[PDB]
Amino acid sequence: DLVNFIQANFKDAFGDIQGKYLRLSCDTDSETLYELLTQHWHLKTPNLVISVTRMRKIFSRLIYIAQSKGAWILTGGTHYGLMKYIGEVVRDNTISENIVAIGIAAWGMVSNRDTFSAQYIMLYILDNNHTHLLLVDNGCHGHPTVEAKLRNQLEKYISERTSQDSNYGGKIPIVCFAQGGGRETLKAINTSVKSKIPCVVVEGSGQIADVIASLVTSSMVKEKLVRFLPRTVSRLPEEEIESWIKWLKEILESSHLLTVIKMEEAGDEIVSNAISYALYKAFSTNEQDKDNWNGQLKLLLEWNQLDLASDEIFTNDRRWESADLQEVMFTALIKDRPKFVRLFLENGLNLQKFLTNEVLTEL
Amino acid sequence: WKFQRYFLVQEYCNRLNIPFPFVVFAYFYMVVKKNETLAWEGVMKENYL
Repeated sequence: DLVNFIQANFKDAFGDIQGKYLRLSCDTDSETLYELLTQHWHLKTPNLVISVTRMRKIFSRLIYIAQSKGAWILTGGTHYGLMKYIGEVVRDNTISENIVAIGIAAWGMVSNRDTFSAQYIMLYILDNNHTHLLLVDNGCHGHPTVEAKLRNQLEKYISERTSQDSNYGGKIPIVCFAQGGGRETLKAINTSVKSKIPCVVVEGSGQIADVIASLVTSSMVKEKLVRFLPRTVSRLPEEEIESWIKWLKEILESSHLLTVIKMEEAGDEIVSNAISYALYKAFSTNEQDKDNWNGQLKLLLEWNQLDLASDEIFTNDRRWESADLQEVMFTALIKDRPKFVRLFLENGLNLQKFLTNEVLTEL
Repeated sequence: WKFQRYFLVQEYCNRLNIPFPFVVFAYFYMVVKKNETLAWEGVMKENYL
């Protein structure tokens, strides 16, 4: 059944480890694979978290936010690094509605590959926590980091794929977060910022994340990362240094798609607040649904942030409609947003008129 | 008092349930014959910390 479809898609070397491990062809349509997976592999999501690889606290808060929203969490899945910690945290949370983890790890890296349900116990090995594991190989054991191209193509298609739920102009957020100072991560960041994908990075402790956070010409880049990445600078040849300068210049070109979170702030729930602010900035940059105040209000309200939301739209003062949030306030009551309907009342609406007999009966 | 309460429970948990006259017969017959929770606890401990 599914095995035949998987074999035909490549046009095998595929097996289920037990969540689902699949080998994909580089010259394949990411759209078709995503559609097939959504139809059969798993359900649909409104939000998809993109991972590009005190800090543990921030990652745990992000994991909790993703679980509450039900968003997909894309990650490399490498055993060595924060991927193992994220997998352990996801397993612990699932032990206690459903969290799904996706690993993008090319088959070439794995040193123990076998062709029903093959069992592996334990180079470049990976964590088994992730439910779905997609491995993109070029056809040889050359250890190339080519899966990033397929990852970016899939992310771009998913962003293109409109989603009715969660508003955001019928689109998906594709939040991007990186904390590791890798050249491949920098290339992925450049490609993403080239697109509409928004990336948010916390100062934390990163080889390049700290440099970019402090940043927010050749001489300026030379001064930057001088102490942050001494080993990287020493190892990188002149061509590599010029490539670094070019990539960082391209990345810094766009500030709307770049979000910086300071590690000094001790505020609670800042992990979600920063993401909300970045998503709002991207939505404002979109300018398509920005004309409709209600549309941006829906996306703003669905998230925790309310303080900046009040200034953004609730401040208004240009011309507030008498009906105002005819349905937005109704959704807020249904959504049960605390300390937010208070602003609707402060601006004010006819409580008797707002609560129509049909609306009251429906509630 | 609460502490003392436990004891009686334990005692009546050791003997289970048996009427006294059938209790004697049951005693004679007996003489003749004679993981995930830990993970949840760890998560709760992390929350407590």
